[PDB]
Amino acid sequence: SHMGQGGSNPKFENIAEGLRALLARSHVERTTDEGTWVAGVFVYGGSKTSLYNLRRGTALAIPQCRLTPLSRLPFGMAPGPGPQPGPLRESIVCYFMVFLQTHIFAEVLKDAIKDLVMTKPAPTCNIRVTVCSFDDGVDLP
Amino acid sequence: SNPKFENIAEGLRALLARSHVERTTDEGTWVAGVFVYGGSKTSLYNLRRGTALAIPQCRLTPLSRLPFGMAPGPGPQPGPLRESIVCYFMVFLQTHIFAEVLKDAIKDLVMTKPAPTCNIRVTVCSFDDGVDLP
Ligand SMILES: O=C(O)c1cncc(C#Cc2ccccc2)c1
Repeated sequence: SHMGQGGSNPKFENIAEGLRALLARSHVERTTDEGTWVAGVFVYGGSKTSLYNLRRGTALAIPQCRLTPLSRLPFGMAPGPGPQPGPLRESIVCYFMVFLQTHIFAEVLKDAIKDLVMTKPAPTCNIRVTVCSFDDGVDLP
Repeated sequence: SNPKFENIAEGLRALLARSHVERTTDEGTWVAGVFVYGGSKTSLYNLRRGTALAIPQCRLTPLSRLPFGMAPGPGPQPGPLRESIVCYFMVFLQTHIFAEVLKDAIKDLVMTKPAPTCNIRVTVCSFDDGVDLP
């Protein structure tokens, strides 16, 4: 497999390769004739840098998906202090979302991310992922 | 101090007052939500501020940007990271039944306003395993 100068590849390139290997095990539909964005994977935690690398690598591995930027999560129970109402207060935990056209491919991608990050050192192995569904889809522009 | 955000919150509260469904659970997990997008960046921001005031039981992301969808024609598709000018935010909720109520309330609220507010779109979403908000 390809190796960059000095015998190393960037982390996001190695994520893309690892995702490609895992996804190759599952020959599931990634697209529909309707082309609606009805499924997704919600990815969070770890660290901003680890999510940055995972986001870039997911994009490289999967042309059939669409990704949000990195952003931040609000708190759960008992938000931290701030001048704004509690629902708005931002934690330091980051997230991004992947939009997908099929529910099964969201499940396969969720499992692939979980399997991949378990092989990486902290904080990357602390990344969390859940499938999500959009009842009416998201009409991406 | 912020009459604009408080007016939006009052309009939302009036719509939400017609329902009495549970907004919280003993489990306290964030298993549903509403995904709100379009309009304009500023109108979405204003709606987000009003929602925070009307619904203490929810949690909100900041605004962010949507990627593109499919391009018509045979030409190139956008790369997965390409960002559009269309923004979104997410509302996290502890019950799906209240997510459905909030989605209906937002739809009813924004359709009373001029563009671009009335162009805001909303869908219920669900998280299979929940989101462990910190
Ligand atoms: O002006 C904005 O940017 C904006 C954004 N989102 C929602 C609203 C509203 C309302 C509203 C509707 C009925 C009664 C009271 C308030 C306004």
